Amino acid sequence: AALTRDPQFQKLQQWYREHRSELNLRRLFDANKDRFNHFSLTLNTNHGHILVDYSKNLVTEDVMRMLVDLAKSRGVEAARERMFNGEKINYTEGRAVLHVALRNRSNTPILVDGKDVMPEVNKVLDKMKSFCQRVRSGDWKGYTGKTITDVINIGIGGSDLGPLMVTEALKPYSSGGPRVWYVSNIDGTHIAKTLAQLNPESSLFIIASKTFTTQETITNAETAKEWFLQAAKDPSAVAKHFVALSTNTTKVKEFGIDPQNMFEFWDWVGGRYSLWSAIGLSIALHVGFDNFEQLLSGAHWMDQHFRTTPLEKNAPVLLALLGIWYINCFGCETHAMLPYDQYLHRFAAYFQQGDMESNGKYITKSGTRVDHQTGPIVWGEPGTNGQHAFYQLIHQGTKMIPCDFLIPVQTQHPIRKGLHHKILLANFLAQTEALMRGKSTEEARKELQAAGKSPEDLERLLPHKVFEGNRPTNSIVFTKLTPFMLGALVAMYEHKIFVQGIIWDINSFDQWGVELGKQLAKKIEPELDGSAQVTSHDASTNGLINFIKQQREAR
Amino acid sequence: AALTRDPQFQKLQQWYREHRSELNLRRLFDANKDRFNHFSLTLNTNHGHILVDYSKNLVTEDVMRMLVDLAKSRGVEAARERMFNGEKINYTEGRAVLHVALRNRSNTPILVDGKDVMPEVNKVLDKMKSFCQRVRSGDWKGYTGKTITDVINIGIGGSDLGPLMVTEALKPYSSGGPRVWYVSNIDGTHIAKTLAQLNPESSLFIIASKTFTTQETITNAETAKEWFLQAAKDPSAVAKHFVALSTNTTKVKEFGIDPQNMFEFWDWVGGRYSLWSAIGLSIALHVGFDNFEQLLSGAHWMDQHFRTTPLEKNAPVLLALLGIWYINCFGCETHAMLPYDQYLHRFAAYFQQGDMESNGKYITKSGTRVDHQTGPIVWGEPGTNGQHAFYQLIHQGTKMIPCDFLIPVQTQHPIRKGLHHKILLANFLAQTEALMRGKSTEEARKELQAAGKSPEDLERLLPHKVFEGNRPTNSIVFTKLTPFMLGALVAMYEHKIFVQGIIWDINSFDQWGVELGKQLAKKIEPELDGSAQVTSHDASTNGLINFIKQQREARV
Repeated sequence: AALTRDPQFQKLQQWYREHRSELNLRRLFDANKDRFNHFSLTLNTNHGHILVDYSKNLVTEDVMRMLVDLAKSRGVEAARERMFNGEKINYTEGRAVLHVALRNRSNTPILVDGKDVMPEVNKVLDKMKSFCQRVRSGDWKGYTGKTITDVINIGIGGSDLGPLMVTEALKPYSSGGPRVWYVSNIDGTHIAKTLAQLNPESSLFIIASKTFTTQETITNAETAKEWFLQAAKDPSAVAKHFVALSTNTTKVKEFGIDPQNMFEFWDWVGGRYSLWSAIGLSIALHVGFDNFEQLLSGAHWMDQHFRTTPLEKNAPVLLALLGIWYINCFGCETHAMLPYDQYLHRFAAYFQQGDMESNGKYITKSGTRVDHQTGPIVWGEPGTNGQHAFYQLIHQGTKMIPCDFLIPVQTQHPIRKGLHHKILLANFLAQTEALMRGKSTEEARKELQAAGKSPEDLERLLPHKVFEGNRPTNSIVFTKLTPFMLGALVAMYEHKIFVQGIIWDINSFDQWGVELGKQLAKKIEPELDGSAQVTSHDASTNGLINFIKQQREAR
Repeated sequence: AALTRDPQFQKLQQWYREHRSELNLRRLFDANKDRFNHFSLTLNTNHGHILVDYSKNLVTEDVMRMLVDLAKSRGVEAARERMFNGEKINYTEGRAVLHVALRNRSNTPILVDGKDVMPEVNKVLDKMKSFCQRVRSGDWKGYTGKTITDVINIGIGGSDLGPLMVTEALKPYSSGGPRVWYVSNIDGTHIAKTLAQLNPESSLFIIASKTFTTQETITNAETAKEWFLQAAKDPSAVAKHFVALSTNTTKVKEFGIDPQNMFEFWDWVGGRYSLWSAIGLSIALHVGFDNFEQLLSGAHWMDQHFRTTPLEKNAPVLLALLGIWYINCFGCETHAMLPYDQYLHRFAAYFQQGDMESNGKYITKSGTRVDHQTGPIVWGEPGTNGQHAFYQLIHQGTKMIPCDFLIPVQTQHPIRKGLHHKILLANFLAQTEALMRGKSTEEARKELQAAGKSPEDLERLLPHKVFEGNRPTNSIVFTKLTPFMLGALVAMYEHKIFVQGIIWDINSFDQWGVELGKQLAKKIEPELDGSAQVTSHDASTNGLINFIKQQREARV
């Protein structure tokens, strides 16, 4: 595979083999009072600052130089320029990759097949702006003349997670917007418990699907339409309550949707990179189009940082390189994302798709199987909740787990004269400090002596109180979680994922790994009907089906 | 460490090194038509069946025999008896471990320090039952005479995740109950956005904390009380709107809650095993005490299954042992929990605490450091949501990831004549089938040719379309997700976690690993006040603090 043959990767591996044991964070900070200055970035966006503090990582200046040289050798800059120039870097599908065009606020031309995409991007943005104004102002009325109070996004995967994450994160910016709901699961619970809380006269459904043929989304859409028509009766009323994020005019019109309420996007918009497109309509309806434009502007700011900053000071690049170090040298399977912000409670889940569906790959550009690890398992929960759930294992288990800790300096809810946010910040800071410093046997012994423990009780408890430390983290601190700053943060991680994929020589922008499950599910569906025993699969699948059929009519 | 020195563990390791390359699931199923019958367990709880199908695991009869021999050699059954008998198996804290007493519907005595705990367990349950009836019927009035419409649980960790997971999972059973809200984060967003939606006249706050000193919970509770008194003014109205769940009668009274409003629990109830106790009050208020009693009864059934079933047929033991195989022989860091049930959307998050805080440990009972892996990282989202987020990596990444797939046969919402649930079931079945079978080069090439790909295009795309398969799963299928069945399933995983901890020789029931972060936060808190530079820590902590102080003033 390309990475394993790269001379700069081999140099990194040799250094790791020879020097792993000198990487102790306590000793590194004790020997370099300037370590924070050397291993951190501060970004002024003009709409808030971002501090990316990567100094609590198991790195030295030589490691960082070797990592930057790996990015150079692996062609990160040339690949970045191909993306931004509209070249077909999604090579298995033969497609451009242009989520950066969706937020290209400068309107500099970006050509695909010799034709600028920016007029089409802006035409859809203009359509979104108009529609948002009409819905939010009460100009758009339902079939009985009432204004829209609830917007229901129906979609799966990329059509769901991004809009949900963003409307959750930007909830304070939604005064004057309708409530938003997200239905994604095919499990009938999801639509059924949603519809039970809604009034058909005042509900607007957004059906998010390029093809308008996606099974789960279209089944949910058909269930919603049947519920709506049970109240409204008139098929012509559907066009007041259903819009589409799609390009299938024929199917959208067949569904009962006015084709002037189809909001288009393009094949170079990957679903897991799509919240910046028409797929973000529910964001713009909830927080307003002006705030949606701020979100796009933040992403655009970070796109420029990624383009113009030397690799050695380029935030997405450094985040990516640190991840390569832990994955391909230390062997860490996972990466935890730990935002100390309840509004960001769905941020880790969003990057589960963005990161894992992008880089959970094993075939390289040349068709050759990787002989190294690729993308990690991403997971996490907001702090301080996660601190009371699973940090026991991060501190005192047997796993090395790189963690990104994120927090805004300024809270959206400065209640109690700032007391809650003060405590939140103190925990944010203390947890990374604790992971780095640990607590030695001698330190824990002193504490036990002071508590008045007998010699026997002390020796018995002492090892359990030791924290080995040396557990690395990134801390990402930003002035305030505004629409613009959220866009910059999401884009930062998008480009991190991109850089990692280039280094691994995989395609971050396809997803062939989803096909086999879809094919097998289509074969099983018809076999579940009827009482006949199924014998057409392996013995486990058959046994499971036959148990399902037996238990179907158990009271 | 004990596990590493165990001869049965060594035999398991030796077999793995010699035979690992022969474990291919296609070939195993092709060679043994009875594989599903030999590698599955059916339980009839009398309140639904549970099929634990472990046949899509990289195991043979000999592996399972060696694993059961390991459980015997590590003393699993004797340790189980110590737990059920009230012995102080939480040995670093000198405590009994008796969540099984909280749901002991049989009322057989369980002694701690020579006294049966069941009378006090049942006294608190009776108090819960009477309180729930009064609140739900409207007999309990707020300070202006109105009935309670909203119950707000304030707690974090073990005082939050269980009650939240269960009330989410049992939402169909909450007709006639008040709305429930969970406030847990110290982040002021959490309480602020909740209080903005509530009327003080009709809201009941439940302050849940084992010691009643958790900083987050008491701060949130004080903020709620301040908001409530801004409307009510009169301090005696607090007794109509605030109750406590705790072990610390003194700290609850110091907070100013009426002693008759305290629902007690005990030191031998771990927080992450506490939903079965007074901590479950918000469950009982939302779905009714009768449904809470069914939840307890389900757990009690599974406790008895775990206690009375020979190891080779014992569901939590087998799940535990399959996990040991993947963790200590294959080296898998993680365990994915994938319920195909939207109501179970917080089940994996609950077992992040239950599993990782229990078994994320590194010191053994003798004080020796482990020289082997312990607890895995648990993660997951419900199907089919997770399927469209991260299954790409499970199918075609570079990681081996044991997955538990769970589903009820019968849906709570059989809409469209069962169409949605038919599709959900088909995906549940197809995903584990796909993970097992994969798709070979030869098979993928045939598909590309039939689709009419040119030779150039076929050869370019072909490797990307291959699925290596051999990815193991458990499938756990149960009749319906009722209160009883949820109780049984949660207890099953509690006992899995217990068995693994005994095998690893660690204490599943302490949590000394949370102390250092708490101590360091208490030191940083006063340093954040005022404008002075901080220089007292390592350079990173100092630099982060100083950036916070700089940007605290910034006008965006």
